[PDB]
Amino acid sequence: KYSGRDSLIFLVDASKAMFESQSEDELTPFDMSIQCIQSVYISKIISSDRDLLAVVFYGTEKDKNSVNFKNIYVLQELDNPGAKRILELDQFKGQQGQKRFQDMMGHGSDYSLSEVLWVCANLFSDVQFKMSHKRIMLFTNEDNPHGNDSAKASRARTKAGDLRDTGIFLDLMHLKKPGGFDISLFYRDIISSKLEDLLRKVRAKETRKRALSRLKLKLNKDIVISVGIYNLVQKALKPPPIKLYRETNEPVKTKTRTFNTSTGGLLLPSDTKRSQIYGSRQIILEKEETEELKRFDDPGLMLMGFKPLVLLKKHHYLRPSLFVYPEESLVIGSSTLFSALLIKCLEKEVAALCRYTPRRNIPPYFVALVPQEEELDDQKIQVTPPGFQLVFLPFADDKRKMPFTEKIMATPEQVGKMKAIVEKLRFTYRSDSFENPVLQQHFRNLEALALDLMEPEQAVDLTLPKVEAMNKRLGSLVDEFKELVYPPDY
Amino acid sequence: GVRCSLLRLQETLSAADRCGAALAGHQLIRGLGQECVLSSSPAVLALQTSLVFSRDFGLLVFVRKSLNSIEFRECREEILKFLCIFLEKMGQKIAPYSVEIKNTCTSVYTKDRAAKCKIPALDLLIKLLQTFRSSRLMDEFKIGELFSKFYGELALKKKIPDTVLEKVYELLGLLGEVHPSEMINNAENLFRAFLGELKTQMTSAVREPKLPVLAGCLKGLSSLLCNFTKSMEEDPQTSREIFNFVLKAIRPQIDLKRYAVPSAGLRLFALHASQFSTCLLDNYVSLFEVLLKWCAHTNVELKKAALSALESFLKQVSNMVAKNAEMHKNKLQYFMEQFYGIIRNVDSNNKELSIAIRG
Amino acid sequence: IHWPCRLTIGSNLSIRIAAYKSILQERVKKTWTVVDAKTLKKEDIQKETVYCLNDDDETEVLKEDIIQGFRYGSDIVPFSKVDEEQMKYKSEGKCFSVLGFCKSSQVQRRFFMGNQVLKVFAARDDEAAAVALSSLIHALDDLDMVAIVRYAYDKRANPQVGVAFPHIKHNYECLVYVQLPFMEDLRQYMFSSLKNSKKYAPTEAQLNAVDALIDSMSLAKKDEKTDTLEDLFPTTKIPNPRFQRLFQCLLHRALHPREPLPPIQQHIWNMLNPPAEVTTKSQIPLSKIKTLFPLIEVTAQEIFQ
Amino acid sequence: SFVRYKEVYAAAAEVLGLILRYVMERKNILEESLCELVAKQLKQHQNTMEDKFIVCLNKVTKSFPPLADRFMNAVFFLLPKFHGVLKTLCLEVVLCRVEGMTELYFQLKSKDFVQVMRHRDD
Amino acid sequence: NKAAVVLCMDVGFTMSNSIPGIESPFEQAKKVITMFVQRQVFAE
DNA sequence: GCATGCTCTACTGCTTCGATATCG
DNA sequence: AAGCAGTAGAGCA
DNA sequence: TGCTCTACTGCTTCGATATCG
DNA sequence: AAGCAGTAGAGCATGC
Repeated sequence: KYSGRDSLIFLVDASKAMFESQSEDELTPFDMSIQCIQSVYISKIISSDRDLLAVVFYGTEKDKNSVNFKNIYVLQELDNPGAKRILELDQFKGQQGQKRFQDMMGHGSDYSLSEVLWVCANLFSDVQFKMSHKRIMLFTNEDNPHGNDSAKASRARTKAGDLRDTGIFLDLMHLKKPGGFDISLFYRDIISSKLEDLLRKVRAKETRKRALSRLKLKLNKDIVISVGIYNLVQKALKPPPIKLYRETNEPVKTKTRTFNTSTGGLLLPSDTKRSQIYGSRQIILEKEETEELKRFDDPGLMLMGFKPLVLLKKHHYLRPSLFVYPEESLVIGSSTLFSALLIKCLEKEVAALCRYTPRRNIPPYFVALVPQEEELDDQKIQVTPPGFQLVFLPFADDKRKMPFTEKIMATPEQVGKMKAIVEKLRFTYRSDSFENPVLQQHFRNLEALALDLMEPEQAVDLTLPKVEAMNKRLGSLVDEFKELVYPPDY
Repeated sequence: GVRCSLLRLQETLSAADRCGAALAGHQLIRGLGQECVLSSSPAVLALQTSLVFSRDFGLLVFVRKSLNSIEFRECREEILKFLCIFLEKMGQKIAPYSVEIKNTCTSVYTKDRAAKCKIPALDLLIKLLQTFRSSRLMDEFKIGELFSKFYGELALKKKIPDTVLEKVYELLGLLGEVHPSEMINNAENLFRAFLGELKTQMTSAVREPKLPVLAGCLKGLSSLLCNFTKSMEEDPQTSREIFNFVLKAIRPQIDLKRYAVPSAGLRLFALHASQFSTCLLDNYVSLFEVLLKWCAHTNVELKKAALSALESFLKQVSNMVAKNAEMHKNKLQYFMEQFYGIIRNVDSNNKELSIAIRG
Repeated sequence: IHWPCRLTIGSNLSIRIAAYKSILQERVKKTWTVVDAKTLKKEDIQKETVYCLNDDDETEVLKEDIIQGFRYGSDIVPFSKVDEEQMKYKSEGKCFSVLGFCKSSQVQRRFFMGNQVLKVFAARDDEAAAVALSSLIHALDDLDMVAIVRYAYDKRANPQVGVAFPHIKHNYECLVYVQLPFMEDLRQYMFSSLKNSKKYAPTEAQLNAVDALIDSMSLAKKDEKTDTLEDLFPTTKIPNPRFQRLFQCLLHRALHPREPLPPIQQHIWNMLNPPAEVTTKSQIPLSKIKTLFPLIEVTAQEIFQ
Repeated sequence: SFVRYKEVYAAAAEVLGLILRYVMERKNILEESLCELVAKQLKQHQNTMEDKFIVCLNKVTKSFPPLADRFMNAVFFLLPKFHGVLKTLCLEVVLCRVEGMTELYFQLKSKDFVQVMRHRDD
Repeated sequence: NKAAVVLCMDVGFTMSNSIPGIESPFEQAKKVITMFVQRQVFAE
């Protein structure tokens, strides 16, 4: 779906020993888990800020829920991530936060079993929205909670399958008894370790899927086919500056007017025209005339013949290229013609040419359609989906003119030395991770303002090079290549 | 039962998570609206009239305390759709309970942002300016301020989703109709604002016609034409322009379904037919063609609202053909033989030959 | 106009380098002024904004107690203008440094995401910089060696990463530069598979009809007997017709002060249309595909009169 | 499964309930082979189409009792999400199988039984 | 820079040739020089 | 026989939300 | 709205 | 004749705003 | 563009 949100309940185990330091002096699992939950909220409040998030502890001394079980206690409820809720959550840090947790609800009681999952089910049920993904993150260390009873074991393994019957998926993020994975136990019934993904990697992202235009392609004049013109890159930028009142801090709701024809009173758009001035004469038109004088067509894709994929250089472009797809919603049977045309253009490496008009009144623009074929593997590497790419083209007053007149060749010695330089500096480019520094600094600035952890974290400029490493990786041939042919020589 | 619903409607406000109690209060307001219309006795009705308006607890002060709330709209809308029936269940005997209804209309209109609320908030005010059209209780409503506010609400940004603009264009003509002791000066600009909008909305080869803005402007022109008339003796230019606009709006389109602008244009042309003196003697043939074609439209609010226009057109053409009945021989012979051609045509319609008998 | 800066490999490669722009979008600078009717003058309009706090019956404020707040989850936060003037981002001036290289052809066609092309190409004045850069691009051209650049224009512009491709021409040697995406601007989502579908397998006679269609509708023939392909219909030298239409309507209203807009000519459409020979060639297989391929499936002026 | 018109799918559910009831009340080893078949057809619904799911489930269960014990968690999960006559259909589902359920009171207490018991419908 | 361009135009007798079946050369010449001087006025 | 009373798809339009064009 | 080189009219050899 | 300061000024570019699907 | 709420033009049914 499109308006379908997704939820997450964080289930925290505090029974007997995770509240303890587990006879260690390095890292306590309770504050580790609270760090991870706070990190997830911090990432998702700027990444995907409409989803549903909640926190539940089980095994505590107190008890409060909707049906009054024993030793089950919740802290927040299913809603958007909120600054008030993370400033309530972050009180449980350190041993001082542990003792504050002890006086708030107290650790240590007879922890029950699957009725905690029943309470998670009652949190998932009563919400009047639409839900796409239902997962339960379980923060625990004990890998055998049935040391004394088989009845609670059977009810756990039955209620978990019952929650699996209506599509709920839990996945425990496993803790560590010595520091690494060593409790090799048999949860091969309940579930369907690595927590750096819950820590780090989702500081900047957004979530969507939309279509941006639904158009028709006309082959001759009378044989047309429906396509949707999706976007793939869109140059994301920072959210707008909402206006606010200084004292009371509420929205302002400004309003605009136009008046004052040396009479006071008021004016109206029917009492005014548009104009231009050329030396002496001014030309006076209307708003509808300005709107009408840019018209050439109706919105669509007119075919204009096929072309081999050699003449269009990839040096020629003007816009982020879109991606067209066929659909059997407007006209039934367009997948057949698109698959056949795709197969023929794919085997004979020929690109199509079209005239393109986006909406109800825009002057036309020449676009070129180039096909592309899909890829996947066992890891499902869907990096290429099949379909046609719409390379834009310039017309005549986009290609500018350079001075163009300088020509001196070079001696065949430096090319091998530069080949050695670039081969010493040779590595894979990337798949990702070249994040925006100014947007990232603004993200962290907005992070450390509604929490009053004052200290504004300096943004890591990942785009910067490291010349102190690259000098030694290159080697002492800088001055050699300098004094080879281009000395400074005063 | 009695007034405990009102105090608990006040009491469903101060508690946090006002959702289920909001739904119970929604059912409470539905219960009051089901109760006070069921009354077949005027004694309990005139009791409930003053019962529903205390100054501390009640629906009006509830609206006056439901102002800073996002969810509280399906109940405030229910109260506003209820008061349109509360100023119709009785007659004119809700007269002391009227200026407060006008003030809550103005507040709930100008403070809210949802179009499902500003529409009954203007139907209520139009019904309130429609009941008390007499001389009384009309400087008790500040009609000199409604013109300034609801005229300043069309010289700003485009946000109105045109169903509100239909009601605004109707209301600025109803103001010029009833109690015209105040705006005997500013109606120069109101006709310009009625005409330029209709020119833009009907004559432009871009941007396919926002439909109900036309019906709003036509009903506002119909209500404004009285008491500030421009007939063909003092300004036979704007009257010719207005007749050209209604002539465009009565041109018969073949495939049209939602009939609102024929019912607006013909019911405007019915009343003020005498305003167009010399711009009526020329297209009489084609006028009769489109009018007689619209006489057979198998509807309930088109034929019965166009027969009035045909009737007033006949009444207005005979009184002009009679005064100089010398050169109009072909006109009178053509009209009489059209009446005979109707009366000799074998048809089984009852309201298609009672327009020939009258002619 | 020029752009002189420095291309510095590593720490000490101070090399003067000039840059010029290339293909970009195009607009006309002249905007439409607003004037009042029946006077035809400019100063009789005054536009105003009032920041009136409505929220109730309104109370108007001045433009002195007004702040800029951002949104966060469910609330609004301050720090309007001066605090962000302190805690902005810093770029220490212009930069044209080289990050790395990549031998792979994993800078593909669909991931450019820029609005221009900067064709960086030389320097002047005792051209040791020019012989150095020509040796650089003469190392880059004989392999698939791309060059990833970090570039900025001034101290306030956002920094850019991008590709610098070699360009081998006769009267000039050049290095093109395109912007690239950062990992907020990119997004990718799932689309279904069309080939291996058991509901939409086409037919080979239909495919051969498509082959006749592409043979007829083709635009390039390998003419002049040396197996170099030459096409008709070059969509890279046509002038942009929109400002030409604007020019002819402007001249029409300048010459005839009462005549309305005249509709467009036929030379514009004969410019913007495919030639007659390809339509006459393709008349029959278009009838063939229309017969063979299966069963597929207004404004305020006209609406009244 | 042809869920487009009221005349086809509700009638199909009703005649299927009659078929299942007859083949169960007769002594023949046949009722599994289509009971599990309509079970798979019903389980195909409850993720993306829930309205037609609850209508067809009520229609089958009105003449066939023991096709609720394999779905009873689903209707309790789907109870607080409906407001119209569909909530009455959910209660018509749950009425026929309270002779045999074990807890039932915590489930009714969680699903706000003392706030559906005090409404104004009939 | 500051250009000073000079145009030369023929109005000879064959410039007043009739149609061979399509259109005159005078209309083409006047329309093309119209487009050039048009753009050079409007670019200011 | 023309006048009033239930009822079924279904056309227009309100609301949010993301992209694009324009101006300062 | 805001900074970066171009180009001449006085201030100074 | 030769050098220098600076007084704007086109040529850019973020950033605020109006429209559309 | 996606979603969703609403009302109207029409269709069957009954009456002094």
